[PDB]
Amino acid sequence: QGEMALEEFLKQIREVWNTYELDLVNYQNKCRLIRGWDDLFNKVKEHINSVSAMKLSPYYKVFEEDALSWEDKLNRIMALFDVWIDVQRRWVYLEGIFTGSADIKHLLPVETQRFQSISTEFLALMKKVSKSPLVMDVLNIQGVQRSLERLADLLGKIQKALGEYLERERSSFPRFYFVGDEDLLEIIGNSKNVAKLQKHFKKMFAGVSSIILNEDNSVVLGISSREGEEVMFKTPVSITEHPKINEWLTLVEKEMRVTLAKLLAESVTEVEIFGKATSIDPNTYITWIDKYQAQLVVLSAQIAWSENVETALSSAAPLHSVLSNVEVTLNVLADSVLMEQPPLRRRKLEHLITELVHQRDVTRSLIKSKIDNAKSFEWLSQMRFYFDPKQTDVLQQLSIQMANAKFNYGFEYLGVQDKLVQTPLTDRCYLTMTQALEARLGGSPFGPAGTGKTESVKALGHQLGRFVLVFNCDETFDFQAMGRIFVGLCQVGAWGCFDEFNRLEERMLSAVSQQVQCIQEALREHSNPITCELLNKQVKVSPDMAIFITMNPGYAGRSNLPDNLKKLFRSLAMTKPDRQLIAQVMLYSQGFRTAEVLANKIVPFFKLCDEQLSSQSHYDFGLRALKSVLVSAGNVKRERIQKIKREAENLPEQEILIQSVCETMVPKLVAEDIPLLFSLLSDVFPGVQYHRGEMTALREELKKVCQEMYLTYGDGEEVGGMWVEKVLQLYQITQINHGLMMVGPSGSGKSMAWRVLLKALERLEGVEGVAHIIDPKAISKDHLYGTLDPNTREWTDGLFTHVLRKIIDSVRGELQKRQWIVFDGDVDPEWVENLNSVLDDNKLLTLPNGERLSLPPNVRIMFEVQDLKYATLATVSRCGMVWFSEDVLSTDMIFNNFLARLRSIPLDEASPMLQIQRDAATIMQPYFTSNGLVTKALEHAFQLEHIMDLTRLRCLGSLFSMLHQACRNVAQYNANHPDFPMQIEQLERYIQRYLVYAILWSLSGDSRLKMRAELGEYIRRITTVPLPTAPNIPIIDYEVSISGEWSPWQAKVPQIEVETHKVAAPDVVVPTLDTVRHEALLYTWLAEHKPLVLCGPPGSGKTMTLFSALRALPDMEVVGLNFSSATTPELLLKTFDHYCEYRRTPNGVVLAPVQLGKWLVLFCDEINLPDMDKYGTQRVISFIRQMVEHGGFYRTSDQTWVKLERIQFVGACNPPTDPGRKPLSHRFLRHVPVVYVDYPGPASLTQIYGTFNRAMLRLIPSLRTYAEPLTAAMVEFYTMSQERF
Amino acid sequence: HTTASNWLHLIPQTLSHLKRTENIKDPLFRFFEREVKMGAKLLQDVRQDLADVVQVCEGKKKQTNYLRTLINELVKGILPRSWSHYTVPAGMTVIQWVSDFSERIKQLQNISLAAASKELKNIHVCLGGLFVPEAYITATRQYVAQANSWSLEELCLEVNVSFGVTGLKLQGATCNNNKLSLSNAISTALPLTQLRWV
Ligand SMILES: Nc1ncnc2c1ncn2[C@@H]1O[C@H](COP(=O)(O)OP(=O)(O)OP(=O)(O)O)[C@@H](O)[C@H]1O
Ligand SMILES: Nc1ncnc2c1ncn2[C@@H]1O[C@H](COP(=O)(O)OP(=O)(O)O)[C@@H](O)[C@H]1O
Ligand SMILES: Nc1ncnc2c1ncn2[C@@H]1O[C@H](COP(=O)(O)OP(=O)(O)O)[C@@H](O)[C@H]1O
Ligand SMILES: [Mg+2]
Ligand SMILES: [Mg+2]
Repeated sequence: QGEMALEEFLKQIREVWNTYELDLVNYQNKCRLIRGWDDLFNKVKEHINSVSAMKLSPYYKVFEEDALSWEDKLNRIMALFDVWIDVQRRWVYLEGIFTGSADIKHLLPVETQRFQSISTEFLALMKKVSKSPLVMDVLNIQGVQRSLERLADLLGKIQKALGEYLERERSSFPRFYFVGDEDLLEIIGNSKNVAKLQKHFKKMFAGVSSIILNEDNSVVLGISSREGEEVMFKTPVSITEHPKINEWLTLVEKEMRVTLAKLLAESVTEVEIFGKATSIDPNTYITWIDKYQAQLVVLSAQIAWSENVETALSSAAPLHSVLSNVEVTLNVLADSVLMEQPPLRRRKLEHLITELVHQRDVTRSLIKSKIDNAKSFEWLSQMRFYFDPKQTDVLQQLSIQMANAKFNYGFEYLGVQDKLVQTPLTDRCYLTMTQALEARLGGSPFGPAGTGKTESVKALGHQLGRFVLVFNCDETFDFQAMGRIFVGLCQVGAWGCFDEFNRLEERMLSAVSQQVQCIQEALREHSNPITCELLNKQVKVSPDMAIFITMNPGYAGRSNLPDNLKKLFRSLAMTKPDRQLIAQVMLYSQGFRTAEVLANKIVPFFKLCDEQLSSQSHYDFGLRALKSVLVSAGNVKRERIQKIKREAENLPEQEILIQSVCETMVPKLVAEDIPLLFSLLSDVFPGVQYHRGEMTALREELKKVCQEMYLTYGDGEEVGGMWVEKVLQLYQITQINHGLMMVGPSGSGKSMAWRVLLKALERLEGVEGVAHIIDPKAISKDHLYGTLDPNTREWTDGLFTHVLRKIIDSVRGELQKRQWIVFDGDVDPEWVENLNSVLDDNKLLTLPNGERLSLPPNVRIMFEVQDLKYATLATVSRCGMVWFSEDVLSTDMIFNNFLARLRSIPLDEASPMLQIQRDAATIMQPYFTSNGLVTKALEHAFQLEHIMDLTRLRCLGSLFSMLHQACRNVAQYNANHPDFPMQIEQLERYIQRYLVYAILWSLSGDSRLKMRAELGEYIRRITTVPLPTAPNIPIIDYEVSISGEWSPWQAKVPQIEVETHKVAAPDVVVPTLDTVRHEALLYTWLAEHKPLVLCGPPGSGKTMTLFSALRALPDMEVVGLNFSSATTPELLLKTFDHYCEYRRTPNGVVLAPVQLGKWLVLFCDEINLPDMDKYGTQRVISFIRQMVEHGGFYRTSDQTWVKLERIQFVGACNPPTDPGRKPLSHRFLRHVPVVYVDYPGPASLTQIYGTFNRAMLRLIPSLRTYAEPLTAAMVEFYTMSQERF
Repeated sequence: HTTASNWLHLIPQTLSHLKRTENIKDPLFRFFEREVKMGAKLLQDVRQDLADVVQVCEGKKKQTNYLRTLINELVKGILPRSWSHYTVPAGMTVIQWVSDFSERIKQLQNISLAAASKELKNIHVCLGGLFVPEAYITATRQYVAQANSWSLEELCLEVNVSFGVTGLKLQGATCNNNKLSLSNAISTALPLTQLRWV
C-alpha cells in the first residue's frame, strides 16, 4: 500500500508535468516571451524536496530507477530555466536599447551586427519553444545547454562592450550619474515597458519611489513616495508624444518642482488665513494637514511664523501675541497627537510639533531680551522664510534667509524623512554652514563619532529643499572616481556629504583639492552657460552645488588633510549636543504626559550609566543609543495603547520607557553589570517594576527546533535558560534594530543561537529564511567590496556587494524571503568602516562607482565576532549588541549534545553501528553527567600549562573524536569476529578505560612530559576506574587493547635492527615510546579526517611521525606546503588548482581531488609563520578556519560558494614563544587539536642512534665493539652543543 | 642585563600587595570595590610581568616574544603598552610611572584597610590616584541624592577649602577663606577641598 501510494505520487507528478506548459505572452507584436517564473520555480523546488523526502525512507530501494530519472530530469530543467530567465531578461532590454536608440550602427557597427545575429538566434529558439510549450518537449531539444551558455556569454560580452555609449547618454540627463551600468541599460531598454522603471527612481531622485501613470501608460499623472505619500502634477507630462526617455524624464523633473511651488503657494495662503485667529479649529487644522504633503506643511508653518514675527517686530504686545498663537497651535498639536492617528499624518503631526516647539523657543528667546527692530542681529541670526506672491517666477517665490545668506528653495520632493530636533548646536551648525555657502565655500563639520554631523548636514539640505547624497568614502576613492561624482553632482545640482573624509590616502586628497578649487571658482563666478574643467572636460555647473566634509580627527590614525585643502572648507566643531533638549522634544512629539520629567530622568540615567558600569570594548551609551531607545519607547507605547484599545486611556509612561531601556540595553551587558544596571533603574525610577516574556509560541517552536537538531533547551532556570533567553534577546534586537553584532569568547553558542533563531522564525512566520555567511578576512578588501579598473573605468563586484546586489535585484524572488548576511570573522576599521553608511539610518551602501545600493527591509546585516578590541566607536555605536558570555554555553550542554549525536546519526553514513554507539553512550553517560570525571579533569587541565593556549572546546572536540574512534574500533572487532560479537561486560570495561586514555591524550596531548604525568596522577587520584598499578610508569605510557585491559607501549616497541642498506634513509624510523604513542594518536585523528596541528621544536620529529602515520593509511595522498612570512591564501588556491578539480553539481560547485576515491591531506609546515596584520589577524589562518568550520570557501572569480569534497588538513609549527612565530586565533584553535612532540632526550636518543650505528658499523666487522661508545660520544657532544649555542 | 636586573629589583620595593575587599548597595561602596578590583588586577599583571623579567634577566628562563618586547621597552625606558591602562600625562617615563603606580596602589590599600573597619564616607581621597575621577564625582552626587531622596538633575556644587578631596592644585591663584586672588606663583596646592551638594 505504501508502494502504491508512492506510485500514485509519481503518477500525480507525471500528470502535473505533462499538463504543465510554458506561459508565453506577446511582447508588443514582435515576439512571445516566457513569464510566470515564481510559480514554476516553487513547483520545481517542492517536487525536488518531495523526491528527496521519499528517497531517504522507508521503501526507496524498490523503485530507485524512475526516481533517479525524475531527480536528474528536474535538475536539468532547473539548470536550463535558471540560465533561460537571465538570458531572456538581458535580451529584452538589449533589444529595447538597440531598437529604440538611434545612432548605434553609426557608433558600434560590429556590436549591432553581433546583436542582430544574437537576436536571430534567440528568435529562432523562441519559434522552436513556441512550437512545443511542453517543458519536456523543450528539454528534448539537444544542444540547449551549450546554446544557452553561448547565448549568455555573448550577451555578457556585448553587455561589457556597450559601456562607451552610457557616458554619452548620461551627459543628457544629469541624474543618470547615480545609477550603475546594468541598471542604466535596464532603464534605457525598458523605456517603453515603463512599469519596469519603478524600481530605479529611488536611486535617481531624493524621495521619489514611483510615478503615478495612466491605464495606457501614456501620461505621468504624478509622483508617489516610499511611504505612500502622493504628489499630483498640475499639468501632467505626456509620453504619448513619444519623446525620448531623457526628454520626458527631464519634463517630469521640472514639473515636480513647478507643482510643488504651486501647492506651497496654496498651502501658505491657507495658513495665512488660518493664523490670523487666536484660537483655531482642530478639525480644520487636521483636514489641512491631511490635504498637503509633510514637506509643504512644515514649510508653510515656518513661513507663517517668520512672517508673523517680522510683522510683530515692525512694531511687547505683538511679540506676546505671536508667542500666544504659537503656544495655542502647539497645544492643539499635542492634544491631536495624544490620540490615535493614521501613520503618515501622525508623522506629519510629529514634524509640526518639532518645528513649532523650536519656533516657541526662538520666540521666547526673542521676548526675553528687548528686541525692537527687524535689523537686530538677534533676530537676523535665526533662519527666516519670505514668500512674495507678486513674483512671476513660481520657482523663486520663496527666499530662505539666515544671517546674510539669501537662499532659493530647491523644491525637490523629499517625501517624509525625519525632522531633526533643533538643538542650539544645530543652530550654530546651520549658521556656520550657511555662512560658508554664502561665501562659496563648502562646509565641514568635525568631531567625535555620533554627534549629529552628517544628519545635521542632511537636515540643512532638506531645509533648503536640496538633494543631498551621503558618500562613505574610503581609501579606494580615486582621482577619477571623485571627478566623476563631482561632475555628476555639479550637473544635477545636488549636495555632497562625503562622510569619513580623512581616510582618503593623502596624495589623492591633495589631488582632489584641485577639483574642489575649480568647483568653488565656478560657483564664485556664478555668484557674480558657465563651465569648469573636470577631468579635462568643461562641464555645466548648477548654482545649487555644494560640498560637505564629515571628519573624525584622531579616529584610527586617518590621513591628515593638507593645508591646501583645509582652506577651502569652513570648520565647525560639534562635540556635545543637548541630549536634554533632543530627548524632551522627541518624547513630547511621540506623545507623553510627563515628557520633560522622562527626559530629565533618561538623559542623566545614560550619563550615570556611562560611568558606574564597567569599561568594555563593546559598550555604547551615546546619542545613537539614546535615539534608538526613544524610538523604541514610542513604538512600544503604540503597541501597548493598541493592545489596550483592542480590549484616551492612561498608560504607564515610566514603565514603558523602562521596558524600552531594558529591551535595548540589557543584551549588551556582561553578567556582572546586570545588578548594577537594575540598581540604577531602581534608583532613577522608584516605581519601575520589570516584566518580560509573552513569547510562548516562538519559544515552543524554538524548543522544537532545538530538539530537532540535537540541541539542549531550557526555560529560564533549567540547563538551557541563559542560552534560550539570549536567543530571545537576539530575536528582539532583530525586530527593533538595523544591524546586529554578537560578541563573546569562542565556544559561547552564538552561531547555533542565530541558526536556531532563523529556523524557528522560519517555522513560525512561514516566510523562507536564507543566511549568507561571509568571512571578511579570508579575502582582501578588494574581493570583499569591489575593484575599479584603472585602465578602463569598469566595476567588478566584490563578495558582499554581489550578495547585496543579488538580493536587491531578486530575480529568483529573493525580496520576499528573509535574508541574513553574517560577517563571521573579526572587525577592524579597514573594511567595517565601509559599512558606516549601511548600519546608520542612511540605509545604503556607497561604492566608488557612484552607484548606491539601498538596504531592503528584510536584510539584517549581522556580525559573529570574538572580541571588539580593534574596532572603533563609529562602528560599535551603530550596531545592536548581544553579549554571549562564556558561561552561557555550559559544559553539560556540549556533553548532552555529544551524547545525543552519539545515540543518533550513525558514523557509517537499527544499524549495528548505531546499536554499538547507543551501547557506548549508555555505558559512558555517568562519566559525562554533571561533574563526573571529564569536568574535573578539564578544570584541572585548565590549571596545567600547555604549549598552546588551551580552550575548553578544542580538547572537548578532540575527546569526542577519540570516543568516535573507540566506537569504530569496537565495530572493527565485531566485523573481525562474526561468530562471537562484542560482549557487553567487556565492552563496558573497555570503554571505561578508553575514556581515561582519551581524556589523558586530549587534555595533556599539548603539554610536557611532567605535566601529562601530573594529569595522569590527578586522574588516578580522582577517578574510580580500574588502572594499571605501577609505582613509576604513568598512565600516559599505557595502551588500552580491544580485549579490555591495559597494554604497555614498551611491549609495542620492538628491538628492531635495520639493514646496512638503509642506515639513515629519510623514511626509516626506529620506533620508540613517543614515536608509537604519537603514531597511534595521529592515526586516531586522521581516521575521522579531523584537522590537527603538530607543535614542537624544529627537528623534533613532527613530519617524520606524520609521514609514518600516513604510510599506515593507504587511502591518503599527502601534498606538502610551506608557509613563509608573506604567505597568502593564493598558495592554497594554487595547490587546489594543481591537485584538485572543480565540478558543477545540482546542489552547488564542489572541489575534489583528481584521484577518485582517495583522500587528499594538505601538510602546512609553518602554520604559525604567516604574517599577522596590525589588527591581530592572519589571512591564511582565517581562510583555513573558514573552510574547516563551514566546510568550504568562496571562489573569488565568480563569487560562488565552493564546498570541499575530500580534503583535510594537518599543521606543523614551532612553539609560539619562538621569535618568528605568532599565536593562532582561538576561533581557529577551536577546531584543530594540538599534540606537542618534543626532543627525544638522552635516553631515547641513545637507543635511536645506537640502532643506526650498530647497523652502520657492519661494513667494517672489526669495529662493532665500538658502536656503543661512539653513540655515547655523539649524544654527549650533541647535548653539550645544544646547551650552549 | 646586570643593571637591568639591578633596576628591576630596585622598583618592586614600592609594590607589595592589594586585597580585593561585596554585598552593598551604596554607589560609593560599589565604585570603590570596582576601583580596587581594577587596581588589584593591574597590579597582579604588572608584578607577574616583573617577576618574569627577573627570571629571564638574572636566572635560568627562556625569553618569549612578549618577554623580549618587554625587555626592549624597559631598556629604552619607554612605558610598555600592556601596563599603560589609566591616563598618564604625555607618556611619562617608567621611573616616574612606577612611583605613581605605587602611590595609587598604596592609596587603594588605604581604602581597603578603611573598608575592613558609613565607613567609606569619612575617608579623604586624592583624585589623582583614582583611575577615573569624574566617575567618583558622579558617584558622590548619586550617593548624596539617594541618601537624601533628592532629584539627581537639580544638585549644584558647593566648594570649600561632605566629602574631602586632597591633592587639588591651583594655577596662578591663591585661596583664603574661599576667596580667589591672582598670584604670580605657578601652582598653589590646596590643602583639602570640601565638596557638598545643594
Ligand atoms: N544549546 C546548546 N546545547 C548543547 N550544545 C550546544 C548548544 N549550543 C551550542 N552547542 C554546541 O556548541 C559548540 C560550539 O557552538 P557554536 O558552533 O555556536 O560556536 P561559537 O560559540 O559561535 O564559536 P566561534 O567563536 O568559533 O564561532 C557546537 O559543537 C554545538 O554543538
Ligand atoms: N539635533 C538632532 N535631532 C535629532 N536627532 C539627532 C540630532 N543630532 C543627532 N541626532 C541623531 O543621532 C545620531 C547621530 O549620527 P551622526 O553623528 O550624524 O553620524 P556621524 O557620526 O556619521 O555624523 C543620528 O542617528 C541622528 O538621528
Ligand atoms: N624516533 C626516531 N627515529 C629515527 N630518527 C628520528 C626519530 N625522531 C627524529 N628523528 C630524526 O629527526 C628528523 C625528523 O625531524 P622533522 O620531523 O623534519 O622535524 P621538523 O619537521 O620540525 O623539521 C629525521 O631526520 C630523523 O632522522
Ligand atoms: Mg557618517
Ligand atoms: Mg560560531
